[PDB]
Amino acid sequence: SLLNVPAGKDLPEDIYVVIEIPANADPIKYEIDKESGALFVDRFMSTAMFYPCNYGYINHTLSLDGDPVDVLVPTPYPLQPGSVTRCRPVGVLKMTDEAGEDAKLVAVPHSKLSKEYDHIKDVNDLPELLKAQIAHFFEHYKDLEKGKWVKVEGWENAEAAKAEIVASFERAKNK
Amino acid sequence: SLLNVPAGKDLPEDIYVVIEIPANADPIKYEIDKESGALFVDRFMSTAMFYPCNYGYINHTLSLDGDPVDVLVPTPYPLQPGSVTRCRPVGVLKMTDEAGEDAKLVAVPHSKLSKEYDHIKDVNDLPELLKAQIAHFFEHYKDLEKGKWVKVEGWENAEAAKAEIVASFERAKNK
Amino acid sequence: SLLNVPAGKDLPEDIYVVIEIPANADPIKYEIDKESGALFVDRFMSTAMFYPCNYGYINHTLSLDGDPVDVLVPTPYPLQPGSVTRCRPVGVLKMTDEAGEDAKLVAVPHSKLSKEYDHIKDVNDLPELLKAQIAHFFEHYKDLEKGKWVKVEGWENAEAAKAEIVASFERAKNK
Amino acid sequence: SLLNVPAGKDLPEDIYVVIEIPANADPIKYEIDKESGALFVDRFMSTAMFYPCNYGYINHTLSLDGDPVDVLVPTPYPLQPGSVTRCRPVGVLKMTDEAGEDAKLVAVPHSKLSKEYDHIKDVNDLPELLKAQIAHFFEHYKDLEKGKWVKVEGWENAEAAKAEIVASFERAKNK
Amino acid sequence: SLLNVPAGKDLPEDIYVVIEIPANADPIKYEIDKESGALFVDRFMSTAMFYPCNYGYINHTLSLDGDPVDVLVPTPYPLQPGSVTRCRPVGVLKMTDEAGEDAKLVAVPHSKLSKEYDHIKDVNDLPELLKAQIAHFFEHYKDLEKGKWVKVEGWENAEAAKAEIVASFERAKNK
Amino acid sequence: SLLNVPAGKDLPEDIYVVIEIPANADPIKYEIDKESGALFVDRFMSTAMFYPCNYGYINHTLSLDGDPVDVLVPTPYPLQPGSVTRCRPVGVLKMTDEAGEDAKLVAVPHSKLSKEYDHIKDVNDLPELLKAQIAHFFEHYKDLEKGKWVKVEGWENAEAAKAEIVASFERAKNK
Ligand SMILES: [Mg+2]
Ligand SMILES: [Mg+2]
Ligand SMILES: [Mg+2]
Ligand SMILES: [Mg+2]
Ligand SMILES: [Mg+2]
Ligand SMILES: [Mg+2]
Ligand SMILES: [Mg+2]
Ligand SMILES: [Mg+2]
Ligand SMILES: [Mg+2]
Ligand SMILES: [Mg+2]
Ligand SMILES: [Mg+2]
Ligand SMILES: [Mg+2]
Ligand SMILES: [Mg+2]
Repeated sequence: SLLNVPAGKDLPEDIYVVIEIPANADPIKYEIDKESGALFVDRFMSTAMFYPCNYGYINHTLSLDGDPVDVLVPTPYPLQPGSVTRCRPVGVLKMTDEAGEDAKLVAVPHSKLSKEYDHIKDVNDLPELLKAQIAHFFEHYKDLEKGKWVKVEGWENAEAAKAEIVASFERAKNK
Repeated sequence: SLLNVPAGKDLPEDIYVVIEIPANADPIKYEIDKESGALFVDRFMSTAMFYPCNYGYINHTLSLDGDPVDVLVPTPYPLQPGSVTRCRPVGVLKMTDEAGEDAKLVAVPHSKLSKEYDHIKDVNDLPELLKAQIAHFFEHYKDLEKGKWVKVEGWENAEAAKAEIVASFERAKNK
Repeated sequence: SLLNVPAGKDLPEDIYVVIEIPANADPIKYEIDKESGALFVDRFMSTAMFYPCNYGYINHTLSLDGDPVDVLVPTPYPLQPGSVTRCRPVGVLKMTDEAGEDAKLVAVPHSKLSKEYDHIKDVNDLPELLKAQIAHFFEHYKDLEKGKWVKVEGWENAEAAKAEIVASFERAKNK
Repeated sequence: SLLNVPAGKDLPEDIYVVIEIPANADPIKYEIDKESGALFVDRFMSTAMFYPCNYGYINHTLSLDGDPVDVLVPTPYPLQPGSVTRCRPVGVLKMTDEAGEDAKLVAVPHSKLSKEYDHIKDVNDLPELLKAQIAHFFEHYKDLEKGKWVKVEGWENAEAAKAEIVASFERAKNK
Repeated sequence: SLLNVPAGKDLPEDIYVVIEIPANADPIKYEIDKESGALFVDRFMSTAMFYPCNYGYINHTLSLDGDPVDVLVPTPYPLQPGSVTRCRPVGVLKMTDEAGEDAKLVAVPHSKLSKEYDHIKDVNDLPELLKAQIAHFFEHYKDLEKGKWVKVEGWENAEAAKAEIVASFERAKNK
Repeated sequence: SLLNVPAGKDLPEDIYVVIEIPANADPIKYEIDKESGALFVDRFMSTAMFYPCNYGYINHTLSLDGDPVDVLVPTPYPLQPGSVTRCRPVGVLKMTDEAGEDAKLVAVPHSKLSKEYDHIKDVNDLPELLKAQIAHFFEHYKDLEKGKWVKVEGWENAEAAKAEIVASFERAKNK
């Protein structure tokens, strides 16, 4: 099932990301249930906004906010919910919210899946417009939700992203 | 697995519905197989009709017609086949066909998912139009099938829908 | 799980196909992982081409290329990745590629799902345009992938398709 | 503009149909305004039904119901509203409603646009299932509309369809 | 042409809105060009936001900001760019930006198109959620543009929306 | 009408492209009719291929094949048939077919519509995958159409594209 997908073939450089929410989709926040491994609806978003990239997580990790590391994955076409994509991390958006530090990594499709992203090696290589749209989405998508708040802190590089992956894999194995 | 989802967190007021067919989708009737948990195509509908709401069932229940309780769930955007939604029952369409009594519950998204449906408490709070569209769909969607027949008896209120969930949950323990 | 779907209710005339790629979809090649049962992204296709029918495999078979038998299934509307369809084989497109025989079966929805395909009994009953489109898709969709190539050899009849199903079932059963 | 499209290159065998409503679309009835030539919304349908084929009309015709001849056009993929498709008539569904005799012709794409339909020469050549779904749609799509009623009378052949085209072209030119 | 559509059949209670951007669509801002009547791309939006309702204007009007009156129209399914819908005004969101006063009217489909919106007579009958989503969209959709700024002032009632339509219709006569 | 859209605000650097076929759409080839200005269906393509970018033409130009200059325009989301986009030429794919030279320009959205394409100044700035996909599409999409064929000759730079625009404008102006 989805509960037994590996964190990656070779962490933290070569990872698997379990997709929860397709890029450019309707505003429904899905999450994979840790118990059943099924796709649950978490929320129908109240702002008229959509996740800008496919969104999911790395299995067998535990971040500082209490859940698996969250990852955004840009692709040429949107992926299915519940699919597993091989990726390489290039960057991270740091932000805090009610859950604690809730970082969003960015990882692009591995060169075996496509050579389209081979030229993206670090956070400075992502399009400026994509980075701005991602930050603006996390700054505002919860603006109409009652008990919730976000502060976006800013972008860090691929080395920062990989260290969060190592740390969160270490934390799950112990914890 | 989808076979391991709970009936609900606090039945019968707070339930989980496993979605089989999205609202406003192509006329493919899917059903979750009890053996595998996999989504099986049951039928390509011959009428040019679509389910007016998302359609699914409550896991770990056994209605009078031999299957899990069937539920319609209105949402602001259509859900994925195989996803699980937390809901509150608000009424039931009673109908008979060749499985016997084949009532269709209506449940709305739980207030944790959306504020949109908080003001819907009972069957008289559903829009008249949506009730008429649901009854008309179930009256006509198997018109070009066989020896199927449907007789719609009418709407009952939330207290009756809750009785059907408890009876069918307690029923399935036993069998 | 998808892993425990049967090959068929009555091989070789009545089989189950596990769908990986919907008809007329974006050009993403999904595969079901044999260990986890999850949907993995295999490749983002570089050609501007789409599978002309839903594409999947018969579980618990082992074909001459080392993988379950591959099957195309025409339907009136596209199926979800991960779904299972009951089908009847009508024909096979023999082709070789870069490690070996890699035939593609064609199978139509079973008469219990729809009467639409009842008149298609054999490969001569498939529309000619459809067969030309399938063979053109397989001839060209890996054209931009450097180490890959495809030789299409031609269409054979349902008797040939059914022989392959039984032989491939026995190969998996006995290994 | 759309107001100056010809009825056809060679009536009644070779016609143009102006598409108003795409096949397999949401339940919105559009109509081309005779004054402005713009696409107007005529109705949001209240049943959960969808037109089974692309729907439109032949320009410069005037049927017995007071409007241009209505035509259904099956295609491999849905057409855009406001597009013009070259067709050959193969059949007609006769029905009466509040407007009078309101026949719905069926015409398939001309062989210059595709050879897919070249084998459809008359009403008996259309799939049985398509004809049944078309009749059932016109029998029921107005069931929830207040001041409206339909009686479906039945199918007639291509010669009947072409005579309605000749008659309605004659009636417009005079009237 | 779309340039020849009337402002309305009985202004200001009964109007026509020409639709430019569908509800819940990709973030392409279209506008009808006054010269040609053609649909022109005005902008690819940089935010990951979508218009929460269909968006368009009333033809043959001239508001204080130099353009036709702008109108949001909620519908049960999204409309086509360039289509024309008969509506009734129910309120107005007052806001200023760099065109000056750039109010956005809300109008619902006329009762001849749908019974769904009959019970909405004035601005307090719109769902609170939908009003909040509209205000939040207009507050944030140009966040990543330039020297644009928006200040939302608040909702006024149907009597004020009707005054703005008459003033702008009578205005455009003159100029 | 579409017929009176200008070639450009400042040829050849700043042009308007009238879109006929959206990116990533079903395989229907639309063309704008030069007499009526309507969208006509030209062909249902028999290959399982899609245009890899939006496709259209510059109005009031006359290229060496007797038709307005053809243009592909990459956008972040697909455009509506019949829409007009302001663009800047970056390159041209020279090709011959069965009556003559039939070059295809590539032009990107103008910086007033989006900053995304500002860094694409010339043909060497287009992603290599994209150029390979375009050339592969034009090499193969008429493969099943008996009297048609295509020889791709290669990519030339923006200076070559702009020469063709001006020459083709002068040809239409002077004929
Ligand atoms: Mg969207
Ligand atoms: Mg997460
Ligand atoms: Mg987190
Ligand atoms: Mg059921
Ligand atoms: Mg039941
Ligand atoms: Mg496609
Ligand atoms: Mg194989
Ligand atoms: Mg539909
Ligand atoms: Mg008509
Ligand atoms: Mg009529
Ligand atoms: Mg405006
Ligand atoms: Mg304005
Ligand atoms: Mg040309």
